[PDB]
Amino acid sequence: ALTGLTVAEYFRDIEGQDVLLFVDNIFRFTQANSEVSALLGRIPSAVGYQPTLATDLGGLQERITTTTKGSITSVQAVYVPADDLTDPAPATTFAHLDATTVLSR
Amino acid sequence: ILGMDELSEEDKLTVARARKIQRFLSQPFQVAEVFTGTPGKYVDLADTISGF
Amino acid sequence: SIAELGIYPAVDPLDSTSRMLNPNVIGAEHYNVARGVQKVLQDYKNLQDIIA
Amino acid sequence: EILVTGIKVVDLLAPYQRGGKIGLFGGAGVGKTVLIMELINNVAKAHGGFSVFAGVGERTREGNDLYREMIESGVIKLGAERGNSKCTLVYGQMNEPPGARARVALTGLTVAEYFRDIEGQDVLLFVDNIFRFTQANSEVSALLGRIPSAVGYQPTLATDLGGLQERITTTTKGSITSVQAVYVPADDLTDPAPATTFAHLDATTVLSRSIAELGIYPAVDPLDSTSRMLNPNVIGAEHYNVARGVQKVLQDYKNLQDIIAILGMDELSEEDKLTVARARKIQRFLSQPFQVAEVFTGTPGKYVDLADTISGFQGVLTGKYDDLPEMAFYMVGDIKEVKEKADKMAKDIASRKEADNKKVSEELK
Amino acid sequence: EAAAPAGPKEFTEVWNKKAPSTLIVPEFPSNYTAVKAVGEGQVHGDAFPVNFYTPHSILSQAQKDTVVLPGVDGYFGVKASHVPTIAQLKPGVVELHSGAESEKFFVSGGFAFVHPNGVTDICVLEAATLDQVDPAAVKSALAAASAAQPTDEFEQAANRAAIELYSALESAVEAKA
Amino acid sequence: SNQAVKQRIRAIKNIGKITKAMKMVAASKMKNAQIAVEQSRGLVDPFVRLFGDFPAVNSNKSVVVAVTSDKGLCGGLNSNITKYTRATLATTESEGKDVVVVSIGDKGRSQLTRIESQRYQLAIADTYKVRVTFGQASLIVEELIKHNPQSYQILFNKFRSAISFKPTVATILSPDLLEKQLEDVTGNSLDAYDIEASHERSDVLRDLTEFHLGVTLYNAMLENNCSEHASRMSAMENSTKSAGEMLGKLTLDYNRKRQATITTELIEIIAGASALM
Amino acid sequence: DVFYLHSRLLERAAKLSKELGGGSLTAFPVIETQAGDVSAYIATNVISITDGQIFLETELFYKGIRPALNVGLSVSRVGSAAQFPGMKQVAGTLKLELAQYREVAAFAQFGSDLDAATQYVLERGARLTEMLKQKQFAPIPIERQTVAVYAATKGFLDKVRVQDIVAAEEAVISQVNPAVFKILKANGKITPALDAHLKAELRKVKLPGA
Amino acid sequence: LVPIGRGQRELIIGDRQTGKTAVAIDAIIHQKNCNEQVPKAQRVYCVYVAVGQKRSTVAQLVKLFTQTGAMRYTIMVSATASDAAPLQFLAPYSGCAMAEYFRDTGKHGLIIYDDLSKQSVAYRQMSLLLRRPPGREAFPGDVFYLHSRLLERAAKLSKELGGGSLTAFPVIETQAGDVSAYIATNVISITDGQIFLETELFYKGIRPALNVGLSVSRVGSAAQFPGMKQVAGTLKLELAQYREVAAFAQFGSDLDAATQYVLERGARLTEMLKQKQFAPI
Amino acid sequence: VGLSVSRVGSAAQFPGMKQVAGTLKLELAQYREVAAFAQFGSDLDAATQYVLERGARLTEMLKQKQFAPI
Ligand SMILES: Nc1ncnc2c1ncn2[C@@H]1O[C@H](COP(=O)(O)OP(=O)(O)OP(=O)(O)O)[C@@H](O)[C@H]1O
Ligand SMILES: Nc1ncnc2c1ncn2[C@@H]1O[C@H](COP(=O)(O)OP(=O)(O)O)[C@@H](O)[C@H]1O
Ligand SMILES: [Mg+2]
Ligand SMILES: [Mg+2]
Repeated sequence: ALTGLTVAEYFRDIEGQDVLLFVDNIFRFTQANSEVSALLGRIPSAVGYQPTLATDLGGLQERITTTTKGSITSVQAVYVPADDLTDPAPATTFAHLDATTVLSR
Repeated sequence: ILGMDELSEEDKLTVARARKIQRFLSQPFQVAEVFTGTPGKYVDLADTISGF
Repeated sequence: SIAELGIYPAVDPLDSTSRMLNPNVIGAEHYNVARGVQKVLQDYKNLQDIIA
Repeated sequence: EILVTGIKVVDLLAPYQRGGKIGLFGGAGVGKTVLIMELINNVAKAHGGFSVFAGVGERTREGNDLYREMIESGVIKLGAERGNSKCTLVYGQMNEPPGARARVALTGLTVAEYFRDIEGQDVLLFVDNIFRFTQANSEVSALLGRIPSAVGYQPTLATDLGGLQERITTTTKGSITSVQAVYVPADDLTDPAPATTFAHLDATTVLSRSIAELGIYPAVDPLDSTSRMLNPNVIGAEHYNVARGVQKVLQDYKNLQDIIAILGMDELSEEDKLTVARARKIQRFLSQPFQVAEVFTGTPGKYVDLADTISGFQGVLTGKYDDLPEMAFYMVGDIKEVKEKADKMAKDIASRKEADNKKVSEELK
Repeated sequence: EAAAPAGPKEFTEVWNKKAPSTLIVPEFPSNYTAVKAVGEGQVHGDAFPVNFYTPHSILSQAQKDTVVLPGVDGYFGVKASHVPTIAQLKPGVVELHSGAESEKFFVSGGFAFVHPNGVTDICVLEAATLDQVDPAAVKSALAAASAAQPTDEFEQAANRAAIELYSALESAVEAKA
Repeated sequence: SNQAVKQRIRAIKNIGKITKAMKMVAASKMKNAQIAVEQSRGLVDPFVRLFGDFPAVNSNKSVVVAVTSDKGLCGGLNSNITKYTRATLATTESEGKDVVVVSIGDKGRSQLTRIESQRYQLAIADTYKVRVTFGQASLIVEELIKHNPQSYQILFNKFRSAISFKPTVATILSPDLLEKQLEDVTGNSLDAYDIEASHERSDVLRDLTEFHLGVTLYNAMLENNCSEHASRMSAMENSTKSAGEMLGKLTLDYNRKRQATITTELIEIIAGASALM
Repeated sequence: DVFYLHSRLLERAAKLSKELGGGSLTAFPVIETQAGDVSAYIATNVISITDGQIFLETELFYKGIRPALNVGLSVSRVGSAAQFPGMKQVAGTLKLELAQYREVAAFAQFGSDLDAATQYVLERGARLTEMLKQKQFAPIPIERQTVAVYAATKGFLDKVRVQDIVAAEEAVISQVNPAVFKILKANGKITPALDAHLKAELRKVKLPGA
Repeated sequence: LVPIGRGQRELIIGDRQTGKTAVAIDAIIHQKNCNEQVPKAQRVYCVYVAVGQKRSTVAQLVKLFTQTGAMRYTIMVSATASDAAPLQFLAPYSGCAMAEYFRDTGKHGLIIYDDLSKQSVAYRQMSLLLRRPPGREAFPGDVFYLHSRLLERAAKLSKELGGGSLTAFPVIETQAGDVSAYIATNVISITDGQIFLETELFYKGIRPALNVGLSVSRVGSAAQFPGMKQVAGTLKLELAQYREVAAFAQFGSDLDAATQYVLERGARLTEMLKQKQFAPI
Repeated sequence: VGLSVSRVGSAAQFPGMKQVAGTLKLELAQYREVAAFAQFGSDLDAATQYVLERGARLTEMLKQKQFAPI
């Protein structure tokens, strides 16, 4: 997802564009970063995520912004684990989110 | 539970107004026209507010 | 819950499972009685929500 | 022997022992500092002995409030009349590092133990948040290289607290009446720091959050507060049967609340409606205004004597006051005053307005 | 002879003195009917309002020009400004004419009031049209009712009611057009 | 303690579908009983314009009938007319008269005894089990004429719409025990009519007020039965909300316990691993 | 020591004594809550540290009542008996008429039966709730805030139903004489001279609900 | 309902202040009343082990046992809350060793371990400070073996070994009626019967607050009074019929008027099993 | 049937089965809210009944005996 940021940051900072970035399943970004903390021997936080969950997300989500050159807008898909909005992976994600688009059956 | 023509004419005025709002939120897409036939519609912002 | 009612042996008649409960092992007149008894006991548990 | 506190729910249901250990169990904002300042107001002036207030890990603003309000009460005298003071304060408040908060309860007892052992008299020890003793040792224990116990506490929680609480006793040479506030974390009474404290106390006054959200103050859970003084050979059979009868209708009302939420009161038997009518009445009657809460509630506080508590709740159990509405029982002193308040409620529903003019609002006078 | 000035309007004012003030007055069946008896009008010349009722149906409530009612003295007919009448009806045929077209209900008995404002209020229990009666089993039970008369004085009346009902039912299937 | 909270979500979810089934069971029973309560409304109209409407008469003997339900998820319908019973049973007594209190419906004997147990003498129940018919309402009326009062009081809930059920007192005077005695002012109000009966006018009015008793009783327990289904519908709507509000608080409480036991089992695993490493 | 993290921080917000200069520091910690659960760990830690709370309900925020102040749960006991003397006169009735409004709305929100006495409470309660909701980035002086609640706990607003009460407030605070805000500011409280002067100015304001 | 034979370990489990000590104290006080009437061979000598309690609570119990006269037969082994964690871990075993004197020499013992749940917390303290690696709720692995070692010493011996017996009463405190806890589930597996005491039954008036549907005696009626083996079997069944008919009339839906008879009689029977404290019958 | 999904979906359905199972899953979906009201048979709505009886016609259709695939 940082390789996706870097391609979208070139269009923002060099091309000067209004870029869309689709992070398909931002939860799987959280889930993968939670595995690499567990493999690096770090003590898991509350429910079982990495201790650096808010800075693993916030490191990615803060590069998606508007600068004076252009903009990156991110439409990122959100999975809610166990249909629990108070789970720390959506709750940390929803602090960054500026809109929700709920698609319904 | 009760019936369609049971409730008031103003509550039926919303039902007629909501159902043609609930329909009007639909839109054909330009990327979907290669398998749906209906051409795509880019709808501008002022035309969305004034249309609603 | 079977023991608290006084049925002894307190065997859960639905949760007890055997591999001898195939019709080609114990015959059809033992298999259909066992599957018939379990159907009436399962239906009663779906009605015991509304009886109580 | 009983310690009369002037509080209705305390003196009825979980009465305090005069040389015993008393714990007020609370969950962050339910009212165990207002209750412990009310016991300082009611008990500690008619006690006639020395008091020690050990403030362990609580607010420094509250340490300044108690200190200033004891100077204007004459409990603390400054200057050359210092020897006529009745209270000594030991403060280890919540800005202190965790070593100071882990030991300031011990230097509050040492002042209380000197008056018990050497001076040989009756002390009142008020320890605000003895949980903060346990929590400060739990901040330290991680760095002493210990394997942590259950929820995350020290392995030595029960013996650290046990070694402190066993010093706070009444001996054969003197007495310590100890009231301790016990914080419960995240409103969890099964948390091991509240759960270990329960065995160390003669009277536990458990303050609930749901009782406080119904506006009932003191927010005492009547079916979770317990004394060892609730014994018919200690308080008498008239007191004991009222307390057990009050608890019986409050318990049977709690058994009904699942149906009253779903089906409503229309589906109850009228035998059970008399339960819900009575148990809503005594639930309001257990609340009372405090003389330390008048400065923010406006209502003046009521000391209710024990004889007025017992007779008042006995009337509601026998049925002598089923006439009165359930809001007449709310925030009143004794059963004389629910009749004083029910008369006012009836009178108001008649006289509400007709204040147009010929009052002091003339534009020239 | 006028000891109790009752009524719906009087009951409201006195019930505010004995009941709680929370409760509003109970309703009354006078608050649900708009048609009265002594209230002047409601004839309109030729066709007069006929309220032919049962417990289980409202069989007519529009206006007719004549009603042949089967009274206990005999069949009488009602025109628009008829005399006020409380008529107990035999088992017989109520004929509702509107003009050239007429509908013929056979009723079991039950009163018919003509009110002073020209409103006819037929009030019977079972009002079968003769189209849904069969003429076979009427005498199959009438022959049985012509045979079984014991000394039961309660069945003295119930068999008498059995005979006179089928006998009028015999005679009123014969003359149909 | 994570299965006790999970089995309560078992309870409240089954209740919230029982009470939504009973909401629409009562909703379909409200509609097919509205087609019977509108047909029956006609026949009460001639007897209230022939005999009038006189609730407050000074009867010597009265029979008051509070017709209630049989099943009791009605929502305070059987209590509002038990409350409206004594509101009219204290009102119309100005002289110390006999009153026989009757209840139609099994939920009436359990609530009228709470107010008048010394005047409660009859209990009709099992009425609405198959249906309500006029022959059934006739037999209930003939048991009410065994006692002969001077007046009858019928207390029932008038089914106006699915929302409002304004209760009614419907009064029937005994044929000349008070009935002609209240019309005869400067003549008579009944003497306008030409009586076409077999026997006397005092004899046809004996026939005519029993028929007026059986009609307004048949309407009463048909107005009340359709008012019962429409208050059970509003009661079983208020309990599916209460079983959805409770289910929502339990699911928030379950998710908090679900998150807490995953943290607790993980801290137990890391502590056991750090004790070995 | 996550309690000591916050407790040693918020303890520095003090009012100093006069030999230390008399200076002060007032703190506003913000705690985000998950699904309204106030009994979480960090939330209950800061409740044990701070002097009061301002609970902001999600359900009142969705109804448009903004600021969504949960009145039954929001406390300030150190700041009460330190507030505006004019506001302390009029808000005792405001807290009470809202205390009855929550208590009466606890009994019957759906139309079982409506008393005339309780529909005075739902008429006055919805009056004061629309009174207290204000819009963002425009804070009101305390003298314009006392008058607006004086115009609501008393009469002067019962004509407007519930809808134009937001427009009745600038109908009140702009049409009264702006000297009446100067005397209320400089005295601090509502003197009986200013009391019936302000009754007089509130009878000659023209209200949008007519 | 839950009768206890000689040589049977029986758990008294419940929440705090539900009457678990009062059941245990009344067993000790009643043995004094029975020891004055029986021959010398069948007299029960009680041992009360008080683990982790207050010292004031223990001094109230030896005051009660001296006043009742029960102290003539009672040993009071006291490991209070200020004692070292190895003194509270070891006090059940030291009291059982004093109680096994009577079992081994043909006499009858009665050991009461008041809060075995406080012994396990003191054993967790030593295990975690000896750096043994923790398990469930930080308890050591061998905490089942901690209590099964102790409770299996309550035996009824052969007539070759004297015929003596030792009857154990472990006391376990639960947290919110949570018998699914780690130490509580260990001891329910060890002991024969179980006397479950409830909080909502306690405040309803039913005290001794015995949950009759959850309380077992695995010895059963083989070791109960024959004058109640024929009487209480009616009482066990009529209370079993009392329970479900009280769950439905909690709602107030309908009445059968033949299930109302079993709701009337069991309400006498529930009221029959109530008892005052410190007066064993 | 409410919880068993297939993200591939009906693009790998047998055609012919796709014609008739597309309305099978709909008639069973409407049946699932109408199910557990089937203990009210004496109390009926007659359009709720048609989805109730057809919903039981279809769950009885999908039963099979093992080791005999079709
Ligand atoms: N059978 C009883 N009848 C009346 N009161 C009782 C009875 N049993 C206990 N009590 C009272 O209830 C209180 C709690 O009893 P007890 O001390 O025996 O509980 P416990 O289970 O030992 O609690 P803990 O050990 O947790 O303090 C005691 O004060 C006692 O006076
Ligand atoms: N007896 C009481 N009467 C009125 N209000 C009370 C009472 N007890 C508590 N409160 C309210 O609840 C708050 C709890 O404060 P405090 O007693 O300091 O809580 P804690 O238990 O956390 O120390 C008080 O500020 C007060 O607003
Ligand atoms: Mg405090
Ligand atoms: Mg104990």
